[PDB]
Amino acid sequence: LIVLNVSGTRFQTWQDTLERYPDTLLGSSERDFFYHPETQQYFFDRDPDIFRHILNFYRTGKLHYPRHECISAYDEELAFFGLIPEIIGDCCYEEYKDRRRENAE
Amino acid sequence: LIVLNVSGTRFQTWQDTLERYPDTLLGSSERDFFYHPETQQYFFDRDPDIFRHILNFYRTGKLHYPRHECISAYDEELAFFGLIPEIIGDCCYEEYKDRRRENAE
Amino acid sequence: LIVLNVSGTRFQTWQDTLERYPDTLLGSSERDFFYHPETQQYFFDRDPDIFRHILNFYRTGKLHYPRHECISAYDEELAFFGLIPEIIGDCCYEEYKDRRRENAE
Amino acid sequence: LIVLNVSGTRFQTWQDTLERYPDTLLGSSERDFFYHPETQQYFFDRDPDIFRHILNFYRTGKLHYPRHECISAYDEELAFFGLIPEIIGDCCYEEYKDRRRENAE
Ligand SMILES: [Zn+2]
Ligand SMILES: [Zn+2]
Ligand SMILES: [Zn+2]
Ligand SMILES: [Zn+2]
Repeated sequence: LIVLNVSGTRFQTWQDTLERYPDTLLGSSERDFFYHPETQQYFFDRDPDIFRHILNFYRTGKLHYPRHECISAYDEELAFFGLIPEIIGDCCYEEYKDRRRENAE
Repeated sequence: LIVLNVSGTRFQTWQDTLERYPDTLLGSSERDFFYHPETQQYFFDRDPDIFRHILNFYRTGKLHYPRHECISAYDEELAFFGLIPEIIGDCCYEEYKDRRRENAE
Repeated sequence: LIVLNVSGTRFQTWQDTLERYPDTLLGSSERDFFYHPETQQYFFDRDPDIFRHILNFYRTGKLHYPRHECISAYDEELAFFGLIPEIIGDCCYEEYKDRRRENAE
Repeated sequence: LIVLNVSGTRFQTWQDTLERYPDTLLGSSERDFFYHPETQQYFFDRDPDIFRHILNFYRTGKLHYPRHECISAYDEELAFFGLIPEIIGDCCYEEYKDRRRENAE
């Protein structure tokens, strides 16, 4: 089990799970830069709520978008972790698309 | 106390509570497959936020649906844990029904 | 510091804080029934998300209502912990009032 | 790593991060008053959900506003931690502005 500590919030996943998408922060060597030997875990000073959506992506290969979250904050987390371009699931695509436009008016 | 670790988020309930609904993942032997002897807890690489609704069901025998959550992601968690068919409480039935239709258009 | 473990989610407050409102579950002797000597903490198999609003009440003497939460589930937690009648802050009163009516139609 | 325990919820950040904005509770000596030597961490009996937005501010110098949260409860947390005046990001400014007005009608 890999421990991904995001601003105090403990997340845990498998190395194999993350390796599913090389070519992202967590699935590549970029992750090494955030490791803390002393604690045997990776630390990220990022938003712990939005991170749930980042991690979930590794299992489904799909992204869900939380309506209640700010679209800018959401996109920033995707950009940071390398989920680019964003592959939003059909279930969430329209709302994400609509919010992006509204935010850009 | 049974520890249900969902992607790093610790949940705890009673064995008796889960046994209330046999014929679901958590209330049956299916759960054994997710146990980790080394840590004395069960691990699930599933969504930790939506899991609250799964667990709550065992106490009430009823399900609540979070409006802010994606209906597809919600249903996927129900399908995974065996809460099938979903028994949504009257308080949440209509919104769940409406969202399911909208998502299927 | 008093540890209030709600379905795996750790909450911590002061005994003095809870004693502010006698005549509620947490501020009275009713709480003793949920104590676990072995762990030096109280356990509640209740909703860990809604509990934030219960605890917050002790500091302000006022209650906030989360729009995204199901009003029935919300009221059930208030009923369980003895926050009766509910003293919803003016900031949240109307929405709570509106949702209660809608849920009762 | 600095541990900021908010009502039982563990948050962690860097001293350098907090020092970015002197002239706030967390970035100044005001923080000392909340330290607990016995546990080597700071304790705050405040809302653990809204705190995510407080902490995030230190990294971006910008604030996001959660639509689902009560605007009064939100502003109270900003006032308490000294994020005054609030510097809401453009992405969230309008909604925050609108909600403030609605709450003041
Ligand atoms: Zn979705
Ligand atoms: Zn409901
Ligand atoms: Zn309020
Ligand atoms: Zn924003």
